[PDB]
Amino acid sequence: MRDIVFVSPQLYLSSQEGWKSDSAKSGFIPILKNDLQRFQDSLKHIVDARNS
Amino acid sequence: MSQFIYPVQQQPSLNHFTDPNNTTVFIGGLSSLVTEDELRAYFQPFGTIVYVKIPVGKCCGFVQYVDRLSAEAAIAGMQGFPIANSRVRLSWGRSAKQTALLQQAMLSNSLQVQQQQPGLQQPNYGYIPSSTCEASSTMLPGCQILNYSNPQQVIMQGSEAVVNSTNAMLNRLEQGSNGFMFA
Amino acid sequence: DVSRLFKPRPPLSYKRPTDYPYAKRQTNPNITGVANLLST
Amino acid sequence: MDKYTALIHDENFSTLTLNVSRYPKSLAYWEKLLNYIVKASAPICKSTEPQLLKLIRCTYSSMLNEFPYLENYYIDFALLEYKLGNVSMSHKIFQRGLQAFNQRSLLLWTSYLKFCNNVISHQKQLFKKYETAEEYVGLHFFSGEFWDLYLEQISSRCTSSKKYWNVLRKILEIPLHSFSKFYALWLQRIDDIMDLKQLSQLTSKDELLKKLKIDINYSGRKGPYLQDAKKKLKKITKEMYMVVQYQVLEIYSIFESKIYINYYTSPETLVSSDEIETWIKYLDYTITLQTDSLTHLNFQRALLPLAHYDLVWIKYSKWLINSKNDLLGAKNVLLMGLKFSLKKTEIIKLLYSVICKLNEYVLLRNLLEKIESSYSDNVENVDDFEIFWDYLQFKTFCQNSLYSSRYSDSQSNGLLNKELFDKVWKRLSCKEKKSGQEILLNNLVQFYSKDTVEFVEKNIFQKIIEFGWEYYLQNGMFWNCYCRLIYFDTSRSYLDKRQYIVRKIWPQIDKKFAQSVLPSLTEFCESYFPEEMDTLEEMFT
RNA sequence: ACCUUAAGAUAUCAGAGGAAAGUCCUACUGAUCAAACAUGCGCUUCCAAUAGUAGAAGGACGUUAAGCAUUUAUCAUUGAACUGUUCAUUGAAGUCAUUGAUGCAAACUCCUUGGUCACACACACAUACGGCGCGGAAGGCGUG
Repeated sequence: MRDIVFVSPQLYLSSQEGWKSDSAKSGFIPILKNDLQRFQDSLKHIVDARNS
Repeated sequence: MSQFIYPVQQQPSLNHFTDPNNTTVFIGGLSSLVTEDELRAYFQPFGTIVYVKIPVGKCCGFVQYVDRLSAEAAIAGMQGFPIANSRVRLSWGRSAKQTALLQQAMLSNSLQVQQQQPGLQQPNYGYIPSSTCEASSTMLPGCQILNYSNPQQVIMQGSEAVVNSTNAMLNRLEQGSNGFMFA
Repeated sequence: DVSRLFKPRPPLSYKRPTDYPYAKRQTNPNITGVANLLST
Repeated sequence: MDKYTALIHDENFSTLTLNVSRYPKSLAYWEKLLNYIVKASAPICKSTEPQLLKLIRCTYSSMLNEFPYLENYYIDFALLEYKLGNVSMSHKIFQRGLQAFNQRSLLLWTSYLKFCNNVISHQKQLFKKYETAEEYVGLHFFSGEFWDLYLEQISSRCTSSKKYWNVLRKILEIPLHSFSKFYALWLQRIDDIMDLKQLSQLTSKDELLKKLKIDINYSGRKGPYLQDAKKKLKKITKEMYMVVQYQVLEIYSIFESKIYINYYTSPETLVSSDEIETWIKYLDYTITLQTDSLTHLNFQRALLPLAHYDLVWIKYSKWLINSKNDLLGAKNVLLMGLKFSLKKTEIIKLLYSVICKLNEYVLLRNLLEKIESSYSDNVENVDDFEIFWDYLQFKTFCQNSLYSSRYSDSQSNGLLNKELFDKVWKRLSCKEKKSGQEILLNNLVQFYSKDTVEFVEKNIFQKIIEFGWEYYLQNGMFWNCYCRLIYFDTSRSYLDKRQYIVRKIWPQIDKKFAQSVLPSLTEFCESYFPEEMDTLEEMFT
């Protein structure tokens, strides 16, 4: 699509590979591709807690 | 004149069988070789228990659960189950104070009037009926937020309760085999 | 009771058309000329 | 600047979408975002921006994938797609919504058929849809609306007027909430009959002649005879009404009057204890009635308010196991409840046992691998003990079945294989942070053979003794476990094991731990070593 | 608050009269036509067992029925194997149906409709058949 990409917080936090895709699957949340870096920064403290 | 009318009915006069709030279970046919501890061991896993009594020489006891669901499950599951070689017939009953009041009232044959058992004052959100506890929490729906202390106070259930249950189970399996308790 | 009486019929069933499409409808084209008749 | 780009460059869109992506399971942010995206399209028509329409469709689809039990949003999405002009995708949305409920959802079926009447316009297909719907959702307690729709459709389309009788006859026996309306329809429609021959619409001629003593071909004076037939039919209907009224009034008085909530709200909601108790009692009553369609309907209807509680999932699986004998059905129910329930511990345990029962061990191995991978292969350090304990038990079972025994007498190495011993010792290394130290020790004790006890002692108890961890050393249950491990050995003679205990084990403990180790040690001494009790109390002065 | 109007005519030809050429008219006169109403034709067709449990005409948007026989279920891009074939990916549309559709055929059940009239239970007929009881329905033709 244009200016919209699908991200999945559960698969991202589970340290898997397919946390982002352009196909509309189950458990995927729309997000702005311009703002994906801030999406990653939002989960930073929780993922660091999981890592530690 | 309309042909549809709301139904109306007569009340069944509030005895111990027709009371929906009744929780006590009257166990009859005991063999007198069973004590309060062993009877509590028999009737514990169906729910939490307020009190257990066995009148001396009356070959019958009472178990006062907290949940109506627990009492119904106990009656449905423990029926004809022989305690101390004697088969047991379960039915609904009353408390001890109510029993004494009824006995004095039928000796005086005056009124024979009963009072309904107190309710839980709905709505209650923490509790899940027919649940067991022995000894942080995000208050999410899946868990059991509140529960009853085992005798009585109210304690907030934690995640360590499953560990404590298994720990006590193994403790009483080791010691009960040696013979410090028949429970 | 405003429009409880004007209840319409159920929707009409569908039948595959047996005529020519509105785009294909035409009279006879390639009408041959009249000059050939005059000679013979 | 177009509407779609103006929306996508709006700042509020980023904040709403970030709240949604940060908190996927709240549904407040979901619903706020959906309301915003819908409202920012002031006209909804066929000419609005295709990109904006695609965005709205994808937002609705994502929310319906996140929360599968929202009937009202299924209906709203289907209606919006209907408004956009195309009905094929509306049919697809409704069918997907029905499948999400396993075809048992009264509101979805009612709205779907109400929409279907206007659109299908084919008698056979529409009536087949009605027959399919009634098989799944016809026995609902509140199913009056569906039967009203069915009866009005039959009365509007059919002209032979036999299907009307054949359907109202079935409706007469279902204990609905509004059985009175259908009984009044039956009474009026029997009261408007005008000749003997139309009584054949009711039942068969032989049945009328034999049971009710009514002769349809009775020729003569037919007025009083038809009145007699009407009186007999009304008496039969009165008896039917007696039965149905008893059933309906009992159900309403006992169970249905106490239930206040019948809709799925959100994963963040709490349901009341009284409602849980009445739901459980109502499910038990329905199971006792022994109707499979009604029981499935009532379980699926109970799943709506308390889906996230898992007690109803457990009860449904137990019923399917011990009352219908359908282990695959139980496996499917538990596998589906794994998605919904928030506890998942009891469901995972029961699912493990069930899958072991069905002799499907490849799926068991895959589930064990998945639950280990969900914790980044560090399941030995999970805060919740129950998941680790169930996983360890079943992984040990699989390891025993897969790897041949490395000890004598076919004594299968349960927890003494390097794959599982590593995890067990890694958890024991935390020593205050976890919760199952004593359970792990006590379940590691039970081996009861010469070489196996030698290995267990040397690897676990001797190593902890040399490391001198104060927590385990001062915990008397550890010493009880060690003494019990040695004393139950079937290799040592009684004198050898008594000598070993009294002269090796007890001197190894420090005297400053007496006030904490004395209870359990004395408990073991009283049970097994009454003679050595004097030595114990003398040494522990 | 918006709206106030197409105009003409009412059987037809021929003959006599009245207000050079029309023009109009005649409780004038012939012939044709049309309408209504009476009224007839040896006019033509049709009008259901009870001496029995039937039948005729028309339906079913009725069942058997998933009947018996055939036939249908996308397009583009990219990667991979392959001698056209198979698997996955992006985009585009997309009536529901496949227990459907189409072809064939049969049984069954049921609805509406009618003079269920009167006298008869009868040996007829080559000019082939008394059309020689009362009604009703529908037309054809004739007269007033």
